[PDB]
Amino acid sequence: YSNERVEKIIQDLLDVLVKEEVTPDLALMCLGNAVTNIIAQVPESKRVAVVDNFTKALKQSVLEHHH
Amino acid sequence: NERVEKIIQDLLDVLVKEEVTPDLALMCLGNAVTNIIAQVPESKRVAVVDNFTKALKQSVL
Repeated sequence: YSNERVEKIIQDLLDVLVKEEVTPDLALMCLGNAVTNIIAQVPESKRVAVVDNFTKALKQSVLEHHH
Repeated sequence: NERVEKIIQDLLDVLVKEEVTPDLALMCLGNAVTNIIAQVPESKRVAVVDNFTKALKQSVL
């Protein structure tokens, strides 16, 4: 995927939240539900692995972005 | 609420609109989430990511 497409999609996702003036807690409740909705779109035999990779990468990125 | 439901749907509409792949979808959602967590106090980030991940792992099973 082109960095451009990926970047634009992320920004479109964040715009929805900014537009709604949500707090971080609410923003996360919504994104988490969104993610669960997507993972239910992949085969049941790949869901645990996919969620595990998603979370691992997520945590790693979160630890790395502490100033 | 389900002002949550409305928001959740607005988020998924973006992905549908871009005709995205599940993997591309997850890659974008993840980046979105990291961006949000960077908006909370550092002293709370690990706990937040852990609870967020635990939630997903429980809802997938």
